Amino acid sequence: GHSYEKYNNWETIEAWTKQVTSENPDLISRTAIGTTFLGNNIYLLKVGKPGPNKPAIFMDCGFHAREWISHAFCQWFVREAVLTYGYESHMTEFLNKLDFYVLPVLNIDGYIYTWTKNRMWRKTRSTNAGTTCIGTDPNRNFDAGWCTTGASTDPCDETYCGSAAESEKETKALADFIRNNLSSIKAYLTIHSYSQMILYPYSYDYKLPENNAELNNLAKAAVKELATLYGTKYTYGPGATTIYPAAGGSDDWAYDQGIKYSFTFELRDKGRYGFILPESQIQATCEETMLAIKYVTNYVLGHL
Ligand SMILES: NS(=O)(=O)N[C@@H](Cc1ccccc1)C(=O)O
Ligand SMILES: [Zn+2]
Ligand SMILES: [Zn+2]
Repeated sequence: GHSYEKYNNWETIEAWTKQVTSENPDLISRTAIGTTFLGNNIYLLKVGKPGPNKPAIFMDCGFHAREWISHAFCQWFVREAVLTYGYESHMTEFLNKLDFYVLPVLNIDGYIYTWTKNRMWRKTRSTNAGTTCIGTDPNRNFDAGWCTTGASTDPCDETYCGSAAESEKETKALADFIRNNLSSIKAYLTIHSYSQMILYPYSYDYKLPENNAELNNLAKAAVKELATLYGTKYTYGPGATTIYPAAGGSDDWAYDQGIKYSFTFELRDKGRYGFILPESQIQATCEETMLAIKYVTNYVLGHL
């Protein structure tokens, strides 16, 4: 049984992607953009009312297997889209004028493993040459200063960069989709936890994007909007100096493809529960995060 206020296993999220699409055919379609290491379908939802030459926003969740609140958020976003369409003026305008590509779980194999064997697993579940250690960090596997600072060359490490950029089937699938839809995708949003941040480029080096002032102002305003609901305090800024330097991240890669609005969200909390955020916080976390996502979306729409 699926619930938006609980953490759902992969079988349940998979079934949900089919059911939410069949229940909302005028607003949602579903495709698979590839398969994981273990052969699971990587589902992607296109959320929006059909129309001509619509720009798009791309949002993924579940890069990191243990960050269960991320997976919950992508589901919550779709929940909001279908529930409030027609009733809330902004969400309705967004869905009428833009498409949201929502990838509810990227690292499906890792997610399954957090349910079955090890709640604190992070990486994919692929093999590595010359060792029995498993997995690559998907957020060190993109072609963005690949395998330099904040990424490990050791396959037994939690930030292992992989054998090559896009070595993982999952990251290759996501990068292929973005490259194939680059002319329409205007913003890239990638949802993680924890530590309460809105990050933008760059993480792979201490450098700033050409539109730094714009991104800084946008992130600042999104954080302020998020705080209006429950007073939850987020920090923001370029990744390298706001959290830590880390190469091979998808947000930086997406930005370097020309997607000018590229953000990594780190959701609740600040470490009390960390990755094992209780189910009792799903609602509040998702609702406040919606305000930041809607703020960013509204900005993108008005600055086409
Ligand atoms: N969610 S997290 O704890 O893993 N934090 C992220 C931070 C991060 C964000 C953007 C680019 C590189 C790194 C990570 O991939 O390390
Ligand atoms: Zn993460
Ligand atoms: Zn709501």
